[PDB]
Amino acid sequence: TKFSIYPPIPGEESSLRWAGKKFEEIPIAHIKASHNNTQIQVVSASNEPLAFASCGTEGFRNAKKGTGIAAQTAGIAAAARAKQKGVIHIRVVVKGLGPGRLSAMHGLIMGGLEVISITDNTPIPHXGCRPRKARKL
Amino acid sequence: SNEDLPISMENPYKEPLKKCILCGKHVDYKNVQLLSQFVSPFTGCIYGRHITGLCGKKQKEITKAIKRAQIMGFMPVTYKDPAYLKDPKVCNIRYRE
Amino acid sequence: PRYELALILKAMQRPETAATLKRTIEALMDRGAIVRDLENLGERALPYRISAHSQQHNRGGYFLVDFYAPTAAVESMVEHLSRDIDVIRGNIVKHPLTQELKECEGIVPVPLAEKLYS
Amino acid sequence: AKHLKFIARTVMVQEGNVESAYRTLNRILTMDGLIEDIKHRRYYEKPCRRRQRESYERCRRIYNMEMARKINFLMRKNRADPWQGC
Amino acid sequence: NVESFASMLRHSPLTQMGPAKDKLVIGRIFHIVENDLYIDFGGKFHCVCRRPEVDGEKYQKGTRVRLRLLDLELTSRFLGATTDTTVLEANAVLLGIQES
Amino acid sequence: REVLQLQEEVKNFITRENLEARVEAALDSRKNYNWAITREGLVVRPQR
Ligand code: FES
Repeated sequence: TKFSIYPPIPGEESSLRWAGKKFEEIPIAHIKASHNNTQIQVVSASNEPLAFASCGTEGFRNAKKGTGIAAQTAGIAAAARAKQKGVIHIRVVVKGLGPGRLSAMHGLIMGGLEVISITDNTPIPHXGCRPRKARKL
Repeated sequence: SNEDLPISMENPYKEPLKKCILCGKHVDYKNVQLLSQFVSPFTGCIYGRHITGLCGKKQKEITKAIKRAQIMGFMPVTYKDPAYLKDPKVCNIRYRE
Repeated sequence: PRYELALILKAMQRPETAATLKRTIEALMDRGAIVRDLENLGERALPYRISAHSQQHNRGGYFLVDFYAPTAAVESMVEHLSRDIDVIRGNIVKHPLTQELKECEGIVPVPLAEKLYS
Repeated sequence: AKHLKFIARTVMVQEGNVESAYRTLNRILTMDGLIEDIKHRRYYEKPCRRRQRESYERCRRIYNMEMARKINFLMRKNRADPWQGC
Repeated sequence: NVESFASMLRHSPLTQMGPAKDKLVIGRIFHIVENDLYIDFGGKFHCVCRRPEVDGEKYQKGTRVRLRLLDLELTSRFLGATTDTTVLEANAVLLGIQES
Repeated sequence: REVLQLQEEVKNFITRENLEARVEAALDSRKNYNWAITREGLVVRPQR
């Protein structure tokens, strides 16, 4: 069968499986890529937390937290604590356009996890709160 | 005077005006299958007329129909309903790989 | 005028759904409406989660009621539906079949000069 | 928040190629205008400024589309010289 | 009994053809530049067609060919112009060679 | 002509007497407003 980039829809009968688990059962790696920090949490399909790592918890401080290599290190740390709990395949949900948006996913792979999907959940208000005024630089 | 002189009349070879795919059809907010053909599969964003090929009148009806259907409980806002992903692709937009 | 009531009902068994429709159609008649037809669009998953009357809903029964009523009945009916606990979401619109579609010859081109001038 | 998850803005990875999956997602969000929308939303753009930029963006597209049409039309004669020496 | 111009024009093949779009016409190659064939088909302007890949050597000066016409004169008016820009050539698609 | 057409339709209009029968007659049926359009302007009715 040809490859579909569209995820399997829950309730339909798909043939795709990962270690005998359906798409709806794969744990989720939630990456919050901010401009000055990156936070990574791996949770189960039932919303059970399994591992958490951020650049701040990995000994990065101030502007060093807002780097790709800092997020990559946080991903490796979250992968290690998650792999101990039985995680191999993860669904990645990244919100934000920070520097650790892509690098945080690299660290998850180097840590022994297999990414089966990528989801963006960057909050976009449909009209929402007034942002801060423009900067004069 | 002269029989061979040109005669005044309307262009007999004139071709009909172009029509959008929905010209002459009623656009109902309950017809979510039709409306879903004009929104992004991944983001639910309504396509501009340069992608849908619709005229101003039908582009407006589709937009108003989508907005009505969304908030009345007939259509999702943030994504195209997956049931309608295999419908005819009438939009000039290429996405995947 | 002629109106169309788009009615989403709480997912219930056949007996309670019929009682809700009867109770809803009788409310229309009590306000002077002449009910023309009742159409079942089927039970389906909602496009998103809807909270109504201290409950969360993921499925609903979609119904249509075509009816004529005085202009003052719409305001009273909208208020009636807001208090019925078995109604998830109800909207009253002017019936689409009343609006007659005007004929279109086609797509007349727009002069480019007007675009930048405008 | 009330919609189903893992449908919107979701791309599946093929053969472990996460870089190509990320590029496809970034292309999707770019084409739909989400990336530019997120960026413009970091600081409040004032209505007089938003209208001015939208007017500039719409007029630049027309001029670029019209200048492309002219170049395409006037490139038909780019063939070799048929009357060389005259 | 001298024929008038109005009479010549009414009964001319070019007048009788009507619109030129999607009309099959017979052309004659009069000038060739590498793989560019210059073909006159009875109109004001010639058309320029690239030598077909198959039987390219059969197309020589004087060879009569079949064309599908698109426009007798390629012209367009561009923004900010008072007149039309013309490239002084017709638009036609070369189908093949005419044989008896 | 519009009054005649309207006079026949009123025979099928819902009433307090026939309300229960029409309510049940609707729960058994299904009305589908869904259809799709093609690049050629042709309607593609649903597979039901
Ligand atoms: S072209 Fe006629 S309604 Fe769109």
